[PDB]
Amino acid sequence: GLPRLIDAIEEASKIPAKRRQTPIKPTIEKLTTHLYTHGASPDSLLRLADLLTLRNHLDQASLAAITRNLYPSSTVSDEVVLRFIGALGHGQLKPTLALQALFLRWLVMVYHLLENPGVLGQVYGVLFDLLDTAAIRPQLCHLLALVTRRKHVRPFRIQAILTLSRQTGGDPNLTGLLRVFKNYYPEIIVASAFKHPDPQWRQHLDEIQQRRS
Repeated sequence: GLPRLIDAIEEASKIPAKRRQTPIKPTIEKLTTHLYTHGASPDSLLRLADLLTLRNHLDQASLAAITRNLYPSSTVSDEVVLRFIGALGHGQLKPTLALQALFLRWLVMVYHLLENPGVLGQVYGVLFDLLDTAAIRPQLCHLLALVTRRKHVRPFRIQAILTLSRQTGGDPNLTGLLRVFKNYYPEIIVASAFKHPDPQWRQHLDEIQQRRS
């Protein structure tokens, strides 16, 4: 069922709502209801990540609703992860900062379902260089705290985040990430604890994941 729903949304997303022959709203609600009930398979997650990150004519409310119901029924592939990472930052190809925040939050919430979580370590710089962008900083810090390994904690990165903390006047999410850096190099001098951003989402994701056994 799901592939036909995505088919319809993807074709409607190429057309301004003014010019569509039928409104897309009922198919959005069918998709989001199906996502909530069954989650999405790895192939469907790629298709969904495409309409979430490409520039198209879907409205922001529908895009947020899909993201909030983007429950993986199985695992999350490297291609999906890299689609969301490629959508981060400033650019004519890129989605709103508000959506980027939800993508980053989602990445934290499905971290244990990534097929190769180490792939985030290979794009560490993309994530780290965006810490200036205050609109996504809390979600960046949380994701970076999960991804940071010793090899990422290079002196230039230690200083940039010390400089950013000073210049912003202190920021508890930057302080949290600095404490992760501190775990590796305790000579760094340094209040956010990065708990799960949505325990309800976790419980419902777990219920969907329960069916795999």
